[PDB]
Amino acid sequence: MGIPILKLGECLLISIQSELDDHTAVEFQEDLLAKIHETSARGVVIDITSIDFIDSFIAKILGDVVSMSKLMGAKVVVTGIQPAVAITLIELGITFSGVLSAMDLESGLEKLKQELGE
Amino acid sequence: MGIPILKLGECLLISIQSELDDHTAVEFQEDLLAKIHETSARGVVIDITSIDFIDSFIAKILGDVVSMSKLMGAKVVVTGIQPAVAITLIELGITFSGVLSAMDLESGLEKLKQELGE
Amino acid sequence: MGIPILKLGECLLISIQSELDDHTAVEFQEDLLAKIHETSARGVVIDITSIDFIDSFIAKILGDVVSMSKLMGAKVVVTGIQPAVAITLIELGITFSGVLSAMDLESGLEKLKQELGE
Amino acid sequence: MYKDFANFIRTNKKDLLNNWMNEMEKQSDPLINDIAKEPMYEETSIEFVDLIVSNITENGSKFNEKLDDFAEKVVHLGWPIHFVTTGLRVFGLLVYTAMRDEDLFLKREEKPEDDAYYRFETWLSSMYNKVVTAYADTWEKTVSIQKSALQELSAPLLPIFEKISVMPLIGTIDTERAKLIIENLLIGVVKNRSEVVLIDITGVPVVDTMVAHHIIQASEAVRLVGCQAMLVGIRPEIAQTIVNLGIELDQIITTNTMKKGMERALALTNREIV
Repeated sequence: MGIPILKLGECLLISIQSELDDHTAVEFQEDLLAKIHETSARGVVIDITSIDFIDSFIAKILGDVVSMSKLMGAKVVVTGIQPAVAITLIELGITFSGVLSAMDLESGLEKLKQELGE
Repeated sequence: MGIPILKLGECLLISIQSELDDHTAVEFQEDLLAKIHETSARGVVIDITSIDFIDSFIAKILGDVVSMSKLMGAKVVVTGIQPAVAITLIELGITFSGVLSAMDLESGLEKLKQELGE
Repeated sequence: MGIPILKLGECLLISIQSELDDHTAVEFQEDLLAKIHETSARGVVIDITSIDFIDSFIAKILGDVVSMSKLMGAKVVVTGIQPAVAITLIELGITFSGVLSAMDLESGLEKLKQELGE
Repeated sequence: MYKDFANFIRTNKKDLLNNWMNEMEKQSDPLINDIAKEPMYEETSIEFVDLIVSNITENGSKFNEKLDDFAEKVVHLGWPIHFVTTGLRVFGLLVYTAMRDEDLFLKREEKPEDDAYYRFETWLSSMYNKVVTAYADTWEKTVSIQKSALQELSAPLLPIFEKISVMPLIGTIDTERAKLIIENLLIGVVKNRSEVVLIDITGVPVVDTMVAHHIIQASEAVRLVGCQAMLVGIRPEIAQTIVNLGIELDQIITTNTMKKGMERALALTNREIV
């Protein structure tokens, strides 16, 4: 309902619009894992534009997703994690969070395309 | 006695045939360090094939020897640490220990030759 | 236990560190022959640098080993035979000892490489 | 003594036939009726109970072999230790009833005593002990051979390509299977020289914490020998467990499936792609 999994090219695209804490987090986890296991796409792309407030649980779950689908293919968190949520992610979810693309989904798609082409 | 330093091709080859803990550790580390300082060799190659038993002592001694050799030049454990001692090395002496050469001494010579040719 | 036979490029390397009578000579010849038989190497390299005193018996053993290996593969006494041991080896064990470098291991290794590559 | 015991078994056989018709009702009536007819089961029972004491008071090898055959026949027929125990219980019941009715013991006396009265039960227990001794031999042998087969089948490293050693594991890996996997993988990579070892995790239903830890340690040990370990085809539940272990997860290079794992391994061996 809130997890619009899109497949385009040799990639995978996701947009996040729920910002709920537990239920949406776990359902997104399970849906993303099931989709990436079902269809084999080397690069998966995640959007965090809509979100402006994240607690510890979502940050940990997002880092968990990064590790999750990094165990089967490269990825980019294309959308620039907003300043408040970026700070919260740093202070709690201490990691590099994979490859990033800073708010330009065209830039993230281009980066993933050039990484897969080579 | 039991520390056969060999010099060839601006490199250094060393071999272990003692299989004991104390004097092997101390004499080996001091002799290898003394030679690698005395003769300037970019890459030193070590032997573990004969060894079939390793405790924490020899494991940490080998780790320190690799660290010091890296502090003076390229280092490689050319022969694969045997499984019975590979498990012991990985449980306690958790280190990458330079580069490896899959139990083939000639393979390690080729690797160091190509790494020093650049 | 004190004879680290090494393999590299389908060649063979020897290292002698201590002199002894009636044990080291016989064990050394037997081990070298067994090794060169089980693993086929068309060039074997022997070391004498460490030793500084040879009587008639060791000199004859080394001459017999040189002819022995020449019966199935080219060999070299690569290491500088020191003046005292050189004089004794001439004086009692009269043999040209095959192709020899007797400067350092690198020179003889290069000579064997250039003589076997052709 | 076994002679007069057989002379009384000549009627204890009819007593046991009454016992069989009494016991067949309580347990698996349709199954027992369908698998074997009543007269054949009765004659098998009388053969089993009549020639046991036909030897001279010591033992019999031919009837020992016949008892082993009876044990395996009743194992295959669907009579486990519980059914034979119920049979022994009803044997005792009907022997007691016959003792109350027939009252013809072994030793000739106007009023016999407890000696033969309990020697009957001792001989019954001896026969049951022999039966249960013959019961478990085939089961233990087949358990052993199945254990050996599962021990050998868990770690097939035989699939081998040029400079590649693909290792598929598909069963549910427990402690013993994890130790077997690590041992066989290390010994095989020692014996057969390789550069890339593909561990096919696709197939395992559940991996707990320690099995995942030992798999990661297997990958690290293979790296330490000098061969890249490509953990290929991991499934999201196993990823759940592996990351929840909390260990570092950057040294392992994973892959969606062997289809592209093979070509990436060939990419590592730059000129081996052709």
